[PDB]
Amino acid sequence: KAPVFTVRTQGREYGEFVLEPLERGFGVTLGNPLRRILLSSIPGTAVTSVYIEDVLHEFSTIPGVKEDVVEIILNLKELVVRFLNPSLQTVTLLLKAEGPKEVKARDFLPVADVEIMNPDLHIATLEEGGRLNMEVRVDRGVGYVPAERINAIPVDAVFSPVRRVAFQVEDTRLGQRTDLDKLTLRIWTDGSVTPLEALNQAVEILREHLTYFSNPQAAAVAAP
Amino acid sequence: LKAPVFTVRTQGREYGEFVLEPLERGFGVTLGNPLRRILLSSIPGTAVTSVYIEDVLHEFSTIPGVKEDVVEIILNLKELVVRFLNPSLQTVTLLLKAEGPKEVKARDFLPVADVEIMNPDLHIATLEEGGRLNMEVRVDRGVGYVPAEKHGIKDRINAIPVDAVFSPVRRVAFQVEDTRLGQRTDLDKLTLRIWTDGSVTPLEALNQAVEILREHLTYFSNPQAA
Amino acid sequence: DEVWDALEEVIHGKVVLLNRAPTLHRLGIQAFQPVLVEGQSIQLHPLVCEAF
Amino acid sequence: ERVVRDSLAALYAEEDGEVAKVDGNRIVVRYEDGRLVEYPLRRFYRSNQGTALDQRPRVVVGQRVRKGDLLADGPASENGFLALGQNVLVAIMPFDGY
Amino acid sequence: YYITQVRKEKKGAGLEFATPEEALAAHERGEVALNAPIKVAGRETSVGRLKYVFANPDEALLAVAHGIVDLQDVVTVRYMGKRLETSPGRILFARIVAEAVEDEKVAWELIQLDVPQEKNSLKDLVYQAFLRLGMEKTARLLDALKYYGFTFSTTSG
Amino acid sequence: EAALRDLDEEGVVRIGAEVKPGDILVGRTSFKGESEPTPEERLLRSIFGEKARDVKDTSLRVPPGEGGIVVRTVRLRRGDPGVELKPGVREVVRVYVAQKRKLQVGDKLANRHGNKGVVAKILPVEDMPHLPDGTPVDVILNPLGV
Amino acid sequence: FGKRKGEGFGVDKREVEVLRRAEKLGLVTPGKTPEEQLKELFLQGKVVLYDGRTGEPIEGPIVVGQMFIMKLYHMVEDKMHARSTGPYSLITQQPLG
Amino acid sequence: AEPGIDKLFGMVDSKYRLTVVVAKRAQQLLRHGFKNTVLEPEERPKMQTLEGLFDDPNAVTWAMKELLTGRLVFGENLVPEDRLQKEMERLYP
Repeated sequence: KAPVFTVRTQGREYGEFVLEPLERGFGVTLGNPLRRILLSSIPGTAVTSVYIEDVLHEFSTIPGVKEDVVEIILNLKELVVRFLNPSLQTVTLLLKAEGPKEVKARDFLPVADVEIMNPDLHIATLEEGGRLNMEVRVDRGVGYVPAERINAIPVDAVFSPVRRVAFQVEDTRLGQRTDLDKLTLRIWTDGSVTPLEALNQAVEILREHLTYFSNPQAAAVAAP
Repeated sequence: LKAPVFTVRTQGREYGEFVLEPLERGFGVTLGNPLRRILLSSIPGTAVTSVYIEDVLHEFSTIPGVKEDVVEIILNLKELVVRFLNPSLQTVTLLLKAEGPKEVKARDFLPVADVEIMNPDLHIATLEEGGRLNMEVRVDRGVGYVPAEKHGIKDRINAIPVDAVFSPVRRVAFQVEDTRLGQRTDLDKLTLRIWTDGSVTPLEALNQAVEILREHLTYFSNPQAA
Repeated sequence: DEVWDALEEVIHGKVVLLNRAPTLHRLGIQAFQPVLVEGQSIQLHPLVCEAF
Repeated sequence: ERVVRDSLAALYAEEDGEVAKVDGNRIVVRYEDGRLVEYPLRRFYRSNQGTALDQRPRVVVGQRVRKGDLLADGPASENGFLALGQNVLVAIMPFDGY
Repeated sequence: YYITQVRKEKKGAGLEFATPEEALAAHERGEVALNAPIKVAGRETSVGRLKYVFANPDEALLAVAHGIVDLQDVVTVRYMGKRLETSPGRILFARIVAEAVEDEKVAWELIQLDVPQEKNSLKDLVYQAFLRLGMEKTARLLDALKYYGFTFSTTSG
Repeated sequence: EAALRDLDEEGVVRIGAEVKPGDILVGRTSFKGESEPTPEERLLRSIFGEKARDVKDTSLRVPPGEGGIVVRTVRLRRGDPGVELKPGVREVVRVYVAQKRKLQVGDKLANRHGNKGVVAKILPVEDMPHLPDGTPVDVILNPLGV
Repeated sequence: FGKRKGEGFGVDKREVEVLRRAEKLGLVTPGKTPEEQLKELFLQGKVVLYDGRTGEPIEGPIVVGQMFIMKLYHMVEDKMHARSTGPYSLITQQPLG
Repeated sequence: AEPGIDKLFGMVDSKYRLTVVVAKRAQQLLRHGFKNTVLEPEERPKMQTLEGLFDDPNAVTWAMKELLTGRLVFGENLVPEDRLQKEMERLYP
């Protein structure tokens, strides 16, 4: 009696996936590993560094720019970048615009096979006389990497395109058995990778990792 | 470019240690735990499903010349581990005839083809002079814990249904230790330690557990509209 | 095993009263909709334990 | 120990001796005086409250008993010590509101 | 309570500094504890308050998931156009109430974010939820608080 | 005969039989309503070929929620040696049934220090908290009780 | 913990995490080896427990040990009752057992 | 719980009014076998069976769900009783 797997989706940002019925205990058995994978192992892009021309360090402030360096960094951590080319590793985007104009993420100079999923993302509000010149470093990686040239500032990088994963395993009954399992799995992503895609990738990572048990190399058992 | 080394250490059919390293940080748990779950629960096996004893009408009786009460007897047979060599064999009824001042063990069961008792020195009953013990012990294949109260139609009228714990797996532990590619100090060395009853090999158990997990991961393949 | 599927239909939408003695104030009797369960015990929500 | 002793739920060795016969329903012993005595065991007996009062023999055939030694455990006694329950592995923690 | 409560570490010993980077250095050397009262530049601020800045609540939570920091440790988080000094656990509780009542702003009005949640504060939250929002919504909030409370109380240790 | 299969000649149930609620422990018949059948019943008895009889079924069955494996039986009659009972009663039967109760949800456990409680959940061994050597704990006690 | 080393095993990364939180809580003296820290915890009667569902450790140590527990004559089997209809009293005409 | 209970409370000057109304309406739906419902087929309260979605057997759930739509009219002395009964029996036998 193979279980049904149901999918409910709103946009590319969010989805619910329900697997029922499962045998007793299996809701968690599937639920936990997938979640662990979904939060870390799923590949994506993140800003790992930022350099400002007039800024000596993260805690400084920029004349003619309302928001401090740290706030701008916070606006950079929400930047969603997609690499269309599988060979691409590191890409450096440049933004020079100093005008008294509202600045969005759309203003970054376009690069081949690099797509901005959120062009309307706000960075800073510049006024008359204000000047902003920046080079941001975008890299490919997995999970969350803390910040830990010369004036280039290290940035906490969120690689995981999956923003949040939460699962609930609830009791269910098929005929006689009242102890069966219903596994509900909710996934919030940034739109770079659809929830369904992230789920599939996680499952695949797990399977491939189960393949590693295939080729035994013996060793002796120790005794005192 | 690095595929994790899978190492195996084994002592007899009862216990084994199974290593996989290096793994990505956190994967020692990610792989380790759900296997342990499936091992302790879903691995098929064999256990005594029934007991007949001549001139014994029910579990609460007491046999003349025998020290043990029928309840202690079935409590003992609960500990009997039986290994089926032929995968097509779902049931065996062992026979044990005995008398005289004898201390009966599992070895005393009349031998059956492709059916091996992994603990023949297991104590069953202590008989004295005048004591006579004639048993038919039905052993079946199964999975998990099936209580006696769930029994169907029994073989005989004096048949005593016995609680059946099928899982061959006695214990599963796992250790996750830090390991190095030498640049990366944070990697995961996973080690699954498995004790079983001898009916099934720790490697066999581990393998079919991994298979259960894979076959479950399969279930995510065919979505439905909601 | 078809009967329980019918009982599930009987109690659908219905509620039962649970009461614990002594009934000191009115909340010592409350109405819940029953969820059929295996076992001989009544399962009670933790939050209502205080009132009861 | 002394609780089970004085409650006389269990059988003890009346005199130094050796045990001839042992099974579920009886224990027969011979003492130094050559006294042959058969102690019948009460088995699966319904008490007022419905609990089963059941004597389980702790001694095998051809064993040396000393006066004060336990022949058969009474109900709820393990080796002549009061057994009112089981010893189990407890973890003291909250678990999911159960 | 266990998840909304914040840590006080005495190893910092209230040492005042000038540059935040000095404080980070001293922290990395193993001198000053992660959460300690510390005066850097103009005002008093925690070490981890400077070290970790989060653009998202679920970024902070994602970090916690990776074992970067705990829910009790105190960090800097941007929530609803406001820079907050609250711990990940209080952010979590905030989202718990918010998702439960399905009104984020009103939930932000109901909660007391700067205190560890306990009997009376939770009681007050419930009453205020009964007033400001529906009766049934309040019931849902109750069930949510039950679930998460139990959940955390299990793994709290 | 489905209902009668476990009864011996006298009507008493057989020793060692497994009886659930509703199964007859002892058969008995007693004269119904002064030998007066209701006229509406009298015709339907004839439709089915004279099921009409002097006696009705007073037999002792197994009360709901009860039952187990039959262990002992004791039958005593008037007009037999050594046996005499209260005035008016011809005979008396006793069925001693045994059941071995495993621990279940709702049963009361207690330590000697006064901590008492009922089992509200039985967890599968994989769900249990365990030591690093893999051994699972038997019981989880709430610290708030201390 | 002693035979752990004899069998070729060290301390879990999870045990490290638990020990970090434990010295944060003040149950173990900072700077000492995990080998010894766990001994300190064990001396308090607390160990490191793993949650069987998640495979992750319970944050902070947990008291475990052998406790003697009794099963009591009160039993749910004897205590459950239900009625739709049944006998009524002769005189009072109220439901009767 | 139950959907829109606060609104049902809002529809009346006393809770017990709502109770009386819902109860009586349930009696109406039962006696006439639910054909007199003011609910459209897609608005019909459904129950999940092994076979599939079927009409919810519960009359009170129905009465409440109808009342929430505001299509029902309630109050004291709307009509005389017997006339109402005969009219309802004429419309829905």
